[PDB]
Amino acid sequence: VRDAYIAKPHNCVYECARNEYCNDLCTKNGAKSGYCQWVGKYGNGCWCIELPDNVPIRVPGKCH
Repeated sequence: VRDAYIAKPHNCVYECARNEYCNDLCTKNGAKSGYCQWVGKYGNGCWCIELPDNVPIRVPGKCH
């Protein structure tokens, strides 16, 4: 498992303003929990704790 921003195609974060939305989306994908986290290089995205290894995460690069 890993703590990271969960990703949607192609290498994009799930935009957010509310922590509960991210907790819902993260735990629905098998993570322990999650919250909304600002990142300059990406803005606000959902950050998941204990996300399963097989779930795609944001890595450096361009969202497209």
